[PDB]
Amino acid sequence: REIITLQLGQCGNQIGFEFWKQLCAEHGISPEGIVEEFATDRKDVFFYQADDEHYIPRAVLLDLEPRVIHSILNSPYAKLYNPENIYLGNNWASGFSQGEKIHEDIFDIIDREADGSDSLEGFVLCHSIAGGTGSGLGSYLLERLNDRYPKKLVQTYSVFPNQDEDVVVQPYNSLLTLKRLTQNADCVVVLDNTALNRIATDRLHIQNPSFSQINQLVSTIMSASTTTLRYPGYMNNDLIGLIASLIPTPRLHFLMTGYTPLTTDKTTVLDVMRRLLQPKNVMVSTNHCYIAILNIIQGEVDPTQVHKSLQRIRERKLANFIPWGPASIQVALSRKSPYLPSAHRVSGLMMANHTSISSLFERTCRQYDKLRKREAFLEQFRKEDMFKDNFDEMDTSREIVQQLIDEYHAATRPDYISWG
Amino acid sequence: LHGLLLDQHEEFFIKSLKQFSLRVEILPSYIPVRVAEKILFVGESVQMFENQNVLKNQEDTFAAELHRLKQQPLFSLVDFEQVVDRIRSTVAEHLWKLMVEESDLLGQLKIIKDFYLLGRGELFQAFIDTAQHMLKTPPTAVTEHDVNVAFQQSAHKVLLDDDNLLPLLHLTIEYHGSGWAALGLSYKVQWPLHILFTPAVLEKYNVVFKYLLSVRRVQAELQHCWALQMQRQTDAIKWRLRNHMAFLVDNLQYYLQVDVLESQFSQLLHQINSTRDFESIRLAHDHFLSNLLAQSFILLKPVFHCLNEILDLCHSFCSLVSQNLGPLDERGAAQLSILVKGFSRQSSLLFKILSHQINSDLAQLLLRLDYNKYYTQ
Amino acid sequence: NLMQTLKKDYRLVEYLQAMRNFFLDTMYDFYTSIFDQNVSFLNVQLQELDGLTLSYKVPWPVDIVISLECQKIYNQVFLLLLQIKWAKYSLDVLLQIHRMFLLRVKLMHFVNSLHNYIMTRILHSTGLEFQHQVEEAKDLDQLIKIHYRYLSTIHDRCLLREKVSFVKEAIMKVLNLALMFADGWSIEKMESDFKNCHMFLVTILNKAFPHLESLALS
Repeated sequence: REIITLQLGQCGNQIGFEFWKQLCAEHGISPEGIVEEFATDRKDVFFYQADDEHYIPRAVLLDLEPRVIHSILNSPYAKLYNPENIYLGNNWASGFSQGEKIHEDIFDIIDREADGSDSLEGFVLCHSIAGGTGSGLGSYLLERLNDRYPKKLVQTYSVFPNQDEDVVVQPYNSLLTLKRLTQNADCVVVLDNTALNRIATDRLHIQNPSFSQINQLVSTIMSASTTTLRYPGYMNNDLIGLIASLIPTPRLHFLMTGYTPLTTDKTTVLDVMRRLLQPKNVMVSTNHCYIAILNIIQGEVDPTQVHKSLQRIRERKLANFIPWGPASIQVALSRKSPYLPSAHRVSGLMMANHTSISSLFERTCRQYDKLRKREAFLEQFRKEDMFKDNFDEMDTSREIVQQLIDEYHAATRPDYISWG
Repeated sequence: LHGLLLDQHEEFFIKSLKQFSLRVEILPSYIPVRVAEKILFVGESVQMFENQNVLKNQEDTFAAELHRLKQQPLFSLVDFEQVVDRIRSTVAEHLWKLMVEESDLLGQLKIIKDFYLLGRGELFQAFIDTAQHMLKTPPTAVTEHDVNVAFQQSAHKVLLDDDNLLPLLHLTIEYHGSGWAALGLSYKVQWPLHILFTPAVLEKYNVVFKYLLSVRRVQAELQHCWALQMQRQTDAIKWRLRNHMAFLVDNLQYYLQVDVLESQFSQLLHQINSTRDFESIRLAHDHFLSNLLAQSFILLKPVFHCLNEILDLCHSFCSLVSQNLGPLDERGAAQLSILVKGFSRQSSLLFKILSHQINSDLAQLLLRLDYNKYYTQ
Repeated sequence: NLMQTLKKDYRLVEYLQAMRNFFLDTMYDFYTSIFDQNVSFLNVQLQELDGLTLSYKVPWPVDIVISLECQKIYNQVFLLLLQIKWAKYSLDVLLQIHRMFLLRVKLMHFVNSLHNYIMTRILHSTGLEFQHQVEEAKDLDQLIKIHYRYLSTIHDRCLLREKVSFVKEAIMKVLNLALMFADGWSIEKMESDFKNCHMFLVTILNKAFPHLESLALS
């Protein structure tokens, strides 16, 4: 139905800013919100039909040590969204404690926008894992949202903290945030910063402005994932239907990101299907096997093309299977958006549940285990000591992520009547 | 050329839209049925558009031509067919112009797809959500107005506000020969398009609407139980596995239906925009209906006798699980094991049946046997 | 007029072009993948010794000129061709000492020359005359007859009609020579057999069906 998007932290407000600018350029609206003459669509998914003839998005603006949020303030896209709810770092414990002491009025801000829309489908959190500003406050707000409203969906667009990096408390912060992500979320969309960094340094020759270009990538992915909700189809006009097939069980709810053009700066469905199935057109970079894949395509699609393409995908076997059942790559067709640039006219994206993300999890667990065994990299942060003098939450998070790795490896098995 | 006759208890091999038909017996054996149908088409068409418009006036020229045929003996089919088809072409272009233009057919096809065939996902999903208790309750006369005004409120709720051809839509909960069982949708038809939409085509549309709405209804509530429990035992995690497991094959069923709707509707619309013949539009509707009736597989009883069960098992599971979020050792396990085994049975049976051989049916198998758990069956 | 509107719609030449292309470049690749079984496996490889399924339907106005028992003959020549291509690819996949390679030439030349004969001197010479005959047939009746007298002479030249106990068996046993040499890569005891069966073929073929002498002197 209707989605209320939450943005917090400098990185989260950055990706929310670029996503809102992307949807402003995509739909027929000005940066003030002035209606265009070209706009089967919907403008009520992220947008309220708001009360000065601007389709003002329902966005929660949160700031914590604002630097780039000031630049968001003096901007032409501050006439698109500002319901005036801006209310005030480098650690998970600091952001968690600061979010703890002021949960009341920001929950009232959440309540205001929850009363704002007529219907609700989910809460999409613009979040950065171990980003400092987003960290801690994001995990605490995740606890507040999932506890306060058990009837709705929680989505968290997340990065994986590896940017070729100094912060040595970052494995502890990412471990605690990942504990919150596994326990207090219905679905998590995870990307790798190093993968998008490699793709960006590949397609161009940029080295310094990597942040802004990564923002372009995640905003394009976020628009592409909700195109089937924003444009009326037949299925996944609600979030829970797209969330349902990829997630077989409440512990494996972490989804890989794919999108078959890495380019927007002739083509058929058959070629982009075989181009999608390689792990180097995946923007997230023993037996490793997908649980379930779902692909959504948008373009000038001949309906016979998806049919024989799926034929070729079967008898080639270029996708990793699921042992305990059928749960396979599903072909979904969506409408080509108005006022999008005419490159890669047939363009598809995929969301997939893969066991290969367990490797990235255990790598970060190994980094945490190294710094935890050495006992020289807690740095004695005062909020970390005052929050937990015994630091048993790190042990609990380690246990939870170990159970997560075991359940991943158990889902890898042909028997998943053996658990972890 | 008028639709008037002067017979006194006799026949001239013909028996608005009143007492017009041809019988094979009274028609002579050396005149074929082919030219006779063209004659009958001319008479019926001219009779239809002549009144209530208060039309063509080439009647005298055509009559002089026929009269010239009467003067010159005797019978030879080639002259007769030439003059009858010369009337037929002008009549057909006239009749086509009237029906397609004075009332638009294109908007009708758009509305019929948008509602009978579930072309508005958000409207129909909000309608399922809002009118839940209304459609759940057993049939009575006065619930039909409630579900109609809720269905109109959702149309305004998505922010597509439009008067005219939305009030022509109704939800008909009949009574005296759960409210979902007697649920229907209806649509009104104008006078030029009146002959095109006869009770049969809309009768089939209603059944398609019921099938698609049943699976769309099943999907959301299975998922609500699943997400409710996900947000929170061995019994617990088994149910979420099972929720997903049923949702899969059910979603694939609805997707095969999505495939046939796109592929056949493109042909229908494209044929309508590219023709100036009245008969070809009738034939386009014929092809559309026959293909759709085949692809639902309602013609064959066993696969139908299985898809009913696919909806049924999810209904029972959703009602049982929602009572207690905590574990059910109150004969929850007894139904849970039967549910997963019977889902295996029914999904395997429909998989076997889906295994002439239309293409779309054929590669619908080729999703799940990518990932090989019906390669083991 | 009837023959003209049979070559402007329902073109018999189109089905003819497809026919003799569904045996003999593309169908080489298909069968060489099978070198490295099952009847449903073949369907899915196809849609991507002897063997495969060869079938396509003819529309009814050309189904009264192309018989159902004409398809069986298409399959017969397909089978014979597949055995030669199998023997050729078994002898052309291999990467003692350098001595194995003389045994390679000693057999590979023989099957290659035979392949050149079977295609060019029969299936393309007789095909090239046959096309120039059918493009001047303006009758329903003669069109069947020239076709049957095209198959029944290629079926004679590539002999299958009778004396398959004096011609066919030699080709069958040199197919097993392909297997025996395929395994080894004893070796000397293979050309002792090859020189025996080659001379047996020549000493049988020396009396002549008459077209067989065109290889018995090569």
